[PDB]
Amino acid sequence: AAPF
Amino acid sequence: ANIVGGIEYSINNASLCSVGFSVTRGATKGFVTAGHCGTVNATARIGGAVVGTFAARVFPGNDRAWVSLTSAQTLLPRVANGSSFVTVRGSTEAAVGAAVCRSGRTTGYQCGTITAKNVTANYAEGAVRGLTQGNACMGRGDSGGSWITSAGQAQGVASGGNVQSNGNNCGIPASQRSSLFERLQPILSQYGLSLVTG
Repeated sequence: AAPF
Repeated sequence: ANIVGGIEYSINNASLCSVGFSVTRGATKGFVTAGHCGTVNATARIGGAVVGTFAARVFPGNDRAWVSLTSAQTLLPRVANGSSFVTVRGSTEAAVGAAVCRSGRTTGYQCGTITAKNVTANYAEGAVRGLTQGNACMGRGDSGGSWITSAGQAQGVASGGNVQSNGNNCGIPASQRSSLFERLQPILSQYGLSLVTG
């Protein structure tokens, strides 16, 4: 997961 | 500028994010968004015009913020859905299994269902706990945008997800998408905000  | 959930705003003439929801704090107008979108006092712009600054934020840990706007902005109880709008009627939190949609400047309005709550995202800056997971797709630039039910119940603001090389998770099957949002309830109580509804 990454910000968006 | 007319403040509607889902539209683009830039921060310090650099990053882009999406508006979550129109809110007030006493006589002050604002919108809630994602904490990773800006730091306190960063300048928010909509269509090249300054509309406000980040009043507070929490990121990482949580992923939330509110921008206080100048008096000239027009708060609207709506979320963009292409050319039409979804009216904000409240913030009843939906349950796992409920259908939900989200709106943002990158992928537009996408719907799916809530698949899990209290999820932890391990971002490079640190963990973000208590997120709810849906399988509507989303892309880079969608962060902070609105998550709402077709019935108008505001759920949260976009945080992040598992992106592919194209910048979104729309090219992968719903079954494998992880799109996360920060719940709205705790942001309203934390900042003493009230949702604008219609």
